[PDB]
Amino acid sequence: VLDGPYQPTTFNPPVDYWMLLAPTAAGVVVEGTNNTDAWLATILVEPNVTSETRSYTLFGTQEQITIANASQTQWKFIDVVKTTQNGSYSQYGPLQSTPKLYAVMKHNGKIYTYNGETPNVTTKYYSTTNYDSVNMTAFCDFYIIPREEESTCTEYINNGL
Ligand SMILES: CO[C@]1(C(=O)O)C[C@H](O)[C@@H](NC(C)=O)[C@H]([C@H](O)[C@H](O)CO)O1
Repeated sequence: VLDGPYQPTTFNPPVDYWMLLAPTAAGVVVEGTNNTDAWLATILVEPNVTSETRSYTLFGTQEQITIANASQTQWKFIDVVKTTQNGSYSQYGPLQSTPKLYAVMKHNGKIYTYNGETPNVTTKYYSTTNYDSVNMTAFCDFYIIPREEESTCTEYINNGL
């Protein structure tokens, strides 16, 4: 089950495996693209942030994104997604988190990520052309968990390692 931790790297994860990410600092957690119609990055925002514009390096280039975190005590993982190379990023499906863990999976034509509020998370997805060949760059330590053991992954997301 808990295969890792692996150090930050760019690689092509197998389909139907959760990549469980364990960031320590606010910032970009993971990014992945098919180079055609999906660029996804996950940003971790600290507790308690009134609307402000921040700079992030996404896919090698500096981007300005206006972020907020309404929670006083919980972190906020936000997916930013653009659907063409020169498109703008929009924000989707936050996870409010105490344990500071996130996960992403390639499955059935889509990229799945966790969502909602710990300790009662759900999942959400994004349709992604050529989903199986999406390369991911992790910016923090990560673990690999098969989809068959999703219930273990969900437990870690909800309650921590
Ligand atoms: C086209 O419908 C879908 C999709 O991709 O299958 C449905 C899906 O529930 C939705 N996911 C979320 C978290 O909103 C997703 C995004 O809106 C879109 O991919 C972002 O560009 O759109």
